[PDB]
Amino acid sequence: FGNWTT
Amino acid sequence: MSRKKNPSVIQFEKAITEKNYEAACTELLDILNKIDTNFGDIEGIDFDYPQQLETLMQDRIVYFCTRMSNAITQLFCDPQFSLSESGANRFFVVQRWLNLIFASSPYINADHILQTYNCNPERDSIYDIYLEPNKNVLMKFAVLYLPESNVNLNLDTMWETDKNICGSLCFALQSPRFIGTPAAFSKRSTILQWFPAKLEQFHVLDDLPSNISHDVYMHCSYDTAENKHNVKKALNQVIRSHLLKCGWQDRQITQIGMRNGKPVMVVVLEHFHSSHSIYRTHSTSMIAAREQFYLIGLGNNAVDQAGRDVFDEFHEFDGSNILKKLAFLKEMCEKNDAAVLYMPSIGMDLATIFVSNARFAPIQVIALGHPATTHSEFIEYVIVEDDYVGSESCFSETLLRLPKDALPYVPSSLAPTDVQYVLRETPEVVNIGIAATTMKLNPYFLETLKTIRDRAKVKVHFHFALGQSIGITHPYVARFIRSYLGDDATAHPHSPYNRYLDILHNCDMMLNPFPFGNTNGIIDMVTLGLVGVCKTGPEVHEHIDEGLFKRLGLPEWLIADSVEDYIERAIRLAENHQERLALRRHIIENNGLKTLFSGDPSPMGKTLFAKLTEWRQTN
Ligand SMILES: O=c1ccn([C@@H]2O[C@H](COP(=O)(O)OP(=O)(O)O)[C@@H](O)[C@H]2O)c(=O)[nH]1
Repeated sequence: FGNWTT
Repeated sequence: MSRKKNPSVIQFEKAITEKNYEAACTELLDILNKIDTNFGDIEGIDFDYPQQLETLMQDRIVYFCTRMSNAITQLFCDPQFSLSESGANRFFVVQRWLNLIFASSPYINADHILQTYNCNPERDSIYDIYLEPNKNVLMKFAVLYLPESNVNLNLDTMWETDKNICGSLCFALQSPRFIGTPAAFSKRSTILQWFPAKLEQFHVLDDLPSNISHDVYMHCSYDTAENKHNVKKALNQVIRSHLLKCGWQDRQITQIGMRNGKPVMVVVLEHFHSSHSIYRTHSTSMIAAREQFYLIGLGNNAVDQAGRDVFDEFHEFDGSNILKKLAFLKEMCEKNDAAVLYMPSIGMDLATIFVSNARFAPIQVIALGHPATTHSEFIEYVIVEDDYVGSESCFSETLLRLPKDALPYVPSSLAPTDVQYVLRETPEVVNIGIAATTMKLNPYFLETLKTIRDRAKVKVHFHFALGQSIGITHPYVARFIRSYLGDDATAHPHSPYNRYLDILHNCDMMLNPFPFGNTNGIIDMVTLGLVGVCKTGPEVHEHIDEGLFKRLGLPEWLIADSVEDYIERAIRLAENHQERLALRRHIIENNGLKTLFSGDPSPMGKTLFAKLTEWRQTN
């Protein structure tokens, strides 16, 4: 899991 | 046996045959909604297929996209098919997935549908579509005006026809996690210049696709324009307007409560678990903060045990409703009379953007989980390491520049420890790794890799380890890459962490993307003893690369100012086998990974206690 929107 | 009936492509096709348009839209929205929930995976969508595709995933996905594309064509071309405004609002939320049904199919886009809506045989270009004057056709047109559309649209003509359709389509076109192709990236470039002045005119989200608002907010950081974050200011105003209109009152601040010795800092998290980017970067500083402050964590059940454990106490948000979540956060701040509100990430959850547009504590603070300004009145301070900052002018808020070592990083829970370094002495082909999310790919970065391959005196092969390239996203991304680099590149789908390292472990060097660079991606690089080139710029999301390379005793020449500089250095590092091996032996022999995991975590807790004291002086 990295930096992106739900 | 399973929780809930799967969406069926067959159910969808049967509906289109019997001309049951409302069953057909329902089945289609059911299918897109499920894909959206699974970030592009099509597991648990029902469809028959030729047995030759049982064991060939990429070919199964293309079959699915083609069959869906065929069905959507038969439906949206039928002139007897009327689309309600609620139908259109639901489709605008999931246009990103419609885009992929067509873009990952052989058809590329839905322009063949749009051509059926043209009523003017006397038109200058096949790219100009003239619509009958009625709402039905305009919504069918806007829904099927996809990121890869090659059809002309003028936003001024659209704005003057229906503001709500125009606003919705601008939201929908900023919403995809991959907007890297020339057609998509340039639609979005244009939107970011044109739309902020139009979005200010809105008093509510009630008629826009609100559930992709956080996407509009986050995704603008990936354009190249200096003024690219303006849409966030516009959006902050509409969220504020929307919030007040729901009968929201700010907390009237009148008492600083203490629990044990200290004052209370409420922490609101979006993503936080031992293997997530945000815990790796920001957990150490929040642990240490617990010496100055009493720490209340708020989060969803996604946050694991090791994540709950960095707080004195922790509360699950009970559900998805934003008004209830801001009500629960006011109760918490009103009962503990909170002094500080800290969000280490803002922009990945819509709830957290609402929170940054209201008052819960006298000192309200963000870190750079997502490294962009908020353009919010309600945010006083930004936490950031000194060596990560370019211009102070990139940020609407006051910077708290903490010393280089103020946020010691942490390994992922999934990190290996026994890692065999491989330093290929003279490889015939220099394998070049790109550890990037679909968000960070763009025409500028791919022109650049293309030019590097064309000038390099040595054979290069690019290996893209692509976060968020899942299910129906991947064909589209693969062809984007192939269109620049032909057989000299491989597009690896999103993989589990161990597998993602195997892809990079196979490489001789790495290139950091731009304008928006890596962080955790650089920890992944030095975890494997790899070296690579990066670009620097005014934004933090351009400068982190420059910062971390310097924290590793790495040379200035690995850091580029311009694109042309980047190209020379990328070539230099690829051609000079002996030099790159030197740099790799440096990072390995001087335990470079161990230096990123080390430092003084305390400065966040002290600098924020300091600011409360100054504030308390002045009540
Ligand atoms: O195929 C992939 C791609 C990415 N990642 C994870 O995503 C992280 C970083 O993604 P992010 O978007 O946060 O990048 P950053 O800008 O923070 O480097 C990596 O370190 C990996 O843990 C992964 O596990 N598999």
